[PDB]
Amino acid sequence: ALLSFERKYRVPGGTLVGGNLFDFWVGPFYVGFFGVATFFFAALGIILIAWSAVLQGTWNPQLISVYPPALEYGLGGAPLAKGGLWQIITICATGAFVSWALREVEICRKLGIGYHIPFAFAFAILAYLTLVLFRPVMMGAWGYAFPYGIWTHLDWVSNTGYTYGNFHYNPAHMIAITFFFTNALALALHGALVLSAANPEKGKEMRTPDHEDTFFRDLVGYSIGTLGIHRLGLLLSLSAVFFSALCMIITGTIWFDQWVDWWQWWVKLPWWANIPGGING
Amino acid sequence: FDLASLAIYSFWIFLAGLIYYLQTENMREGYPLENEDGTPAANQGPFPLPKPKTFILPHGRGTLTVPGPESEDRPIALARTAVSEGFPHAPTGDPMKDGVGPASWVARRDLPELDGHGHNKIKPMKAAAGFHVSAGKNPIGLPVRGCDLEIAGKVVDIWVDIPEQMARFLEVELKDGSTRLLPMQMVKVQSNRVHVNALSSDLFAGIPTIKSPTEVTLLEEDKICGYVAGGLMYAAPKRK
Amino acid sequence: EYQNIFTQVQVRGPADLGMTEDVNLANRSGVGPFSTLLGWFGNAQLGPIYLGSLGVLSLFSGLMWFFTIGIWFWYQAGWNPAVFLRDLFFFSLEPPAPEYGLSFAAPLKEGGLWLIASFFMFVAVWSWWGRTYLRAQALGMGKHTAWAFLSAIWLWMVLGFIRPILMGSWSEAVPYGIFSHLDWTNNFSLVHGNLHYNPFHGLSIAFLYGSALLFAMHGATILAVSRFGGERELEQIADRGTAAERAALFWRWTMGFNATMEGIHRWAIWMAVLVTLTGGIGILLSGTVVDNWYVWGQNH
Ligand code: BCL
Ligand code: BCL
Ligand code: BCL
Ligand SMILES: CC[C@H]1c2cc3[nH]c4c(c3C)C(=O)[C@H](C(=O)OC)c4c3nc(cc4[nH]c(cc(n2)[C@@H]1C)c(C(C)=O)c4C)[C@@H](C)[C@@H]3CCC(=O)OC/C=C(\C)CCC[C@H](C)CCC[C@H](C)CCCC(C)C
Ligand SMILES: COC1=C(OC)C(=O)C(C/C=C(\C)CC/C=C(\C)CC/C=C(\C)CC/C=C(\C)CC/C=C(\C)CC/C=C(\C)CCC=C(C)C)=C(C)C1=O
Ligand SMILES: COC(C)(C)C(=O)C/C=C(\C)CC/C=C(\C)CC/C=C(\C)CCCC/C(C)=C/CC[C@H](C)CC/C=C(\C)CCC=C(C)C
Ligand SMILES: CCCCCCCC/C=C\CCCCCCCC(=O)OC[C@H](O)CO
Ligand SMILES: CCCCCCCCCCCC[N+](C)(C)[O-]
Ligand SMILES: CCCCCCCCCCCC[N+](C)(C)[O-]
Ligand SMILES: CCCCCCCCCCCC[N+](C)(C)[O-]
Ligand SMILES: CCCCCCCCCCCC[N+](C)(C)[O-]
Ligand SMILES: CCCCCCCCCCCC[N+](C)(C)[O-]
Ligand SMILES: CCCCCCCCCCCC[N+](C)(C)[O-]
Ligand SMILES: CCCCCCCCCCCC[N+](C)(C)[O-]
Ligand SMILES: CCCCCCCCCCCC[N+](C)(C)[O-]
Ligand SMILES: [Cl-]
Ligand SMILES: [Fe+3]
Repeated sequence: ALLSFERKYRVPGGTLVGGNLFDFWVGPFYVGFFGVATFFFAALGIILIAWSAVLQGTWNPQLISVYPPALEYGLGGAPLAKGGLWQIITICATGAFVSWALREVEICRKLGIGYHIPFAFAFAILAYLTLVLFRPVMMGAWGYAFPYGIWTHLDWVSNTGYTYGNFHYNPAHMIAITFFFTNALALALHGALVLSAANPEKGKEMRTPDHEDTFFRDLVGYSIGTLGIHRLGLLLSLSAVFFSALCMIITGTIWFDQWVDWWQWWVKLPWWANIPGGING
Repeated sequence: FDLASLAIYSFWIFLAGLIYYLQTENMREGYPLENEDGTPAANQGPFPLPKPKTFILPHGRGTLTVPGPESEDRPIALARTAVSEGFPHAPTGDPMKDGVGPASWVARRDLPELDGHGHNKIKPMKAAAGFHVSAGKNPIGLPVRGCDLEIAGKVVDIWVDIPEQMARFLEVELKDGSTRLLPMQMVKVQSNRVHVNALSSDLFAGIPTIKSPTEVTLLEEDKICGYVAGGLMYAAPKRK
Repeated sequence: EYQNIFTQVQVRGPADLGMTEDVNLANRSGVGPFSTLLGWFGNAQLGPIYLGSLGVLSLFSGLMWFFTIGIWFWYQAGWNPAVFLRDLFFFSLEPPAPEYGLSFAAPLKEGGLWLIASFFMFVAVWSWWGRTYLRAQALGMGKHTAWAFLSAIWLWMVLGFIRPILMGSWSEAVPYGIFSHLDWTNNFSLVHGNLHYNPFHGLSIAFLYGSALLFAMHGATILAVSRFGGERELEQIADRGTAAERAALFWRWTMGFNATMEGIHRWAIWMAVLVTLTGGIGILLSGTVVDNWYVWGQNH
């Protein structure tokens, strides 16, 4: 079925591969070549997940956990039950994530719109590969990657973090957090501002974008604009993820001690390093 | 059975209702779903259509009630390519001229968008007292080059979003003396020229024209922007 | 092609003094300078700003809070400017010890000052909330901003006021310090048996991640249809254009459903406010009802 306004947009063309072989829809979903690829990768990764659950001995989704190979395996292949499945599932996940992005690109072309959405999605993929590929490789073992389990992969975060004391002190970790908080702050303000203008007080006409500007100038003396806030929201969310991949690719690769020790270059500058008093004196 | 268990259970119930509510709110446009022949589709999903809400538009422009009887209010020059559903509908003539596909436009009101005071939101800079180029390259006077590396005209003015102090269109003078509007987001201002990758030089004349030299309506904006974006797909044969 | 991340050509005109409606124009400042810098990314105009009694009370009360923490840091630094800059992030204004309970009778150097600063912060935040309400009211707008702000205030009220009271000790509040308040966060989790296994904490994370997800989707979507004037979202609500249609159809073809130009902003506001809404609940239940979340988690 279609939206009342959808038909005039369902024209042929825009594909990158296969011409018109896969240029069709299944219900609302556009297929395309990479839609078929996505389905094939996804269907495989899911089967291997079910196969790992059989080897594990449980069909409870809260207990299923596919672990990577043991550190002793280095960066080599492992048997299916001893990390191999994690390795193949990681390949399928990557295939599905990348196929998903290229499918979005085919949809951008058929609709004559920009490629911002798949470009932003690639940052999320970058973060995933930072944890399962880039960092493990640089450290020299797949085992450093995280396990595919609902709760076991929270344990990995905890174990990895506390290996370096309090991960809070990772300076790149602070920056990424600041963007995450600021992003949610900006998202709440933006959604609230549009709704407040489209849904004003009772007995009032719809407000205008000028009211939005005026509200924020009255509140904090500056309005970024209707275009600027969407540029900002895109930037805040991508930077957050960017510094997240950054704060991990340096952990265990170029930094090995507790992150609180990184802040001593400031404390122990030879001039004020000895002045008695204070916290460090 | 402790207070924590009841809190997390109560929340999941609250969240289910919230999602239900959010989905129906996002069904005020484009529903009910239609078959590819325009008739109502049998399966409309589990979520019902929301109850109408009314916006009172400012400046006496009436009221909008959504959801309401939908209408394209324009001909669609497409045709089925398959008995079964889910296949492309092919243009029957010139898609850029017929405004289909990436060249589509919507039948918005043939009126200009207004600012908070009731004045035209967008205006040519020659009619905007006090506005000027404050940073970057001033495109006025520069030649406009199409994807065929030929010159279609020269920039003669900039249409400015006054409340937001933003350039939205370039007014380009064609070889024949007339002008067209080019979306600011589809041009590249360079040192010596303005490059438009979306259109070839001989497709600028095909851009829809406006009725008034000092205002542009919402309908004309959709027609102009649709045409230019449609060039990416339909002007590609002569893109060097 | 052109991506519309930074403005290509800035234009500037007579400053916008804004809508009047029922705003008391006596309390609006003059217009500030234009910033060509900010113009590359958004609007270049600075000001005017509204300065009423609440704003003055908030700004003043907020500067007292800032100055109170300040003089304490200078006192910990022994009044030495060098030691001040060296240990700036290590200084901390701690709440009263557990022995004082909920008494305001703690001497200044043992949590009395933390209570004074907390009073100023309390006045500054709540007077600023009233500010966000009246500014919307003066313009005839909805109060979505004030209600969304309440969600953040809720977590802030739980951390430093509501929960300490239910626990019966100001010592359960957070300290004022850059590093010290990070350490408080770390200990809070260890003491309560790992917050990873607090379901409201996991929910809070889902909405924090989901807010970065949703804003990257929405921001990328509006820029991708800005070639059709998609950022002018209010008029797209009153009069759907091809921008709103292409935006919806991209996502419908991608994942099977879509939003409207208005509906996407209800997704956005709820995604964000649920972060601090669920979080304030998780923190409130920690130590009051549940002592160990990992253990609690294994029984359910
Ligand atoms: C005890 C634990 C440690 C700690 C240790 C770590 C470690 C270790 C790491 C982090 C990381 C992060 N931490 Mg920390 N951290 C702690 C305390 C905090 C606090 C806090 C208030 O205390 C905060 C706010 C944060 C914040 C954060 C973020 C900056 C970051 C996670 C986001 C991210 O990168 O996403 C990135 C996004 C993704 C990976 C998503 C990718 C999605 C892919 C592309 C698509 C999936 C599709 C899906 C399967 C399909 C399903 C389809 C169905 C239809 C549904 N940490 C404490 C001190 N933290 C992580 C990080 O930076 O990672 C790079 C990380 O590894
Ligand atoms: C980002 C840094 C850390 C990390 C740290 C944390 C922490 C800390 C927490 C989570 C939480 C979650 N994480 Mg994790 N997580 C990481 C990597 C991942 C990846 C991945 C492919 O890289 C995925 C798919 C997940 C998935 C999930 C969900 C089970 C859950 C809620 C996320 C959410 O709503 O996000 C925002 C996204 C949306 C709102 C959109 C919808 C996404 C849905 C929910 C995805 C479901 C995926 C499904 C369960 C798994 C695949 C199914 C396949 C069919 C096999 N994590 C890395 C290693 N994650 C929380 C939780 O409750 O865990 C139990 C939690 O507390
Ligand atoms: C060792 C650390 C612990 C842990 C301990 C905690 C604790 C403790 C808390 C969190 C909380 C949070 N944690 Mg945790 N957290 C851990 C691991 C993680 C991981 C991870 C990858 O492992 C992630 C992604 C997170 C993520 C998060 C967020 C979902 C959540 C914060 C919500 C928020 O926006 O607060 C930021 C927003 C606020 C603090 C609101 C403040 C609003 C006030 C009104 C602002 C006033 C500012 C002032 C007046 C003005 C300043 C000057 C200005 C310029 C004007 N945590 C581990 C397990 N986490 C919080 C929560 O809710 O938990 C349920 C919390 O309290
Ligand atoms: C980059 C900024 C943020 C962001 C942005 C973002 N995400 C995006 C996009 C964008 C712009 C899309 O366009 C795209 C989309 O279509 O969203 C609806 C997407 C997307 N982001 C998603 C999820 C997601 N994003 C996240 C984060 C973020 N996304 C960032 C914070 C997170 C988390 C945890 O924070 C998650 C879980 C999806 C909903 C969607 C992409 C879906 C996709 O690629 O589908 C094809 C794949 C399948 C259908 C199935 C693949 C399954 C595998 C083969 C097997 C499973 C293996 C897996 C590793 C198991 C691990 C599970 C455990 C860890 C629990
Ligand atoms: C301004 O304009 C905007 C809109 O319109 C006007 C919007 O509509 C949206 C979209 C946003 C929403 C609808 C809000 C809700 C989304 C959320 C909470 C994100 C989280 C989303 C989800 C959890 C859903 C995830 C679902 C999927 C990934 C789909 C599952 C995948 C399947 C079934 C497979 C895909 C199909 C194929 C590969 C093709 C089939 C293959 C064959 C071989 C047959 C945005 C951003 C916007 O700015
Ligand atoms: C030259 O330098 C001078 C001295 C001038 C300075 O100004 C330097 C000053 C600074 C650099 C200040 C730096 C500031 C900080 C380090 C502050 C850091 C703050 C945080 C990390 C966040 C902590 C906030 C969390 C808490 C603990 C909030 C408590 C709020 C409560 C809800 C208030 C509760 C109220 C109470 C108990 C009583 C008051 C009255 C009531 C009616 C309740
Ligand atoms: C130069 C003066 C700077 C003073 C700044 C005070 C503190 C603000 C800080 C962070 C919040 C982020 C603000 C962005 C929120 C904008 C919400 C929104 O939707 O704005 C769009 C537009 O303004 C409607 O027309
Ligand atoms: C589809 C191309 C994506 C390639 C990246 C996938 C990363 C998988 C890492 C595991 C490699 C396992 N192997 C082959 C060494 O046995
Ligand atoms: C580091 C992540 C690598 C995966 C990227 C592949 C998916 C396609 C994303 C890019 C498409 C967008 N763009 C602008 C390049 O056309
Ligand atoms: C025993 C009940 C425990 C509380 C359950 C919490 C679920 C309801 C609260 C959701 C938030 C509601 N509100 C008013 C903020 O929109
Ligand atoms: C299936 C039970 C549903 C009841 C739980 C709460 C659902 C209502 C969701 C909030 C409504 C949003 N609103 C109207 C306040 O903006
Ligand atoms: C992260 C939670 C997201 C919940 C999404 C559930 C709502 C999808 C509704 C699909 C129905 C739309 N349809 C096909 C009838 O047009
Ligand atoms: C604490 C969570 C608050 C809910 C956030 C969403 C606000 C919806 C309520 C709209 C307000 C209506 N009104 C008439 C006051 O403008
Ligand atoms: C408004 C959007 C709704 C998004 C809902 C996302 C649900 C994520 C589930 C996280 C799992 C939480 N829990 C309780 C198992 O810890
Ligand atoms: C985690 C909740 C489930 C995520 C997927 C929800 C969206 C499913 C696809 C949209 C509905 C498709 N259909 C065929 C009913 O139109
Ligand atoms: Cl005020
Ligand atoms: Fe928006």
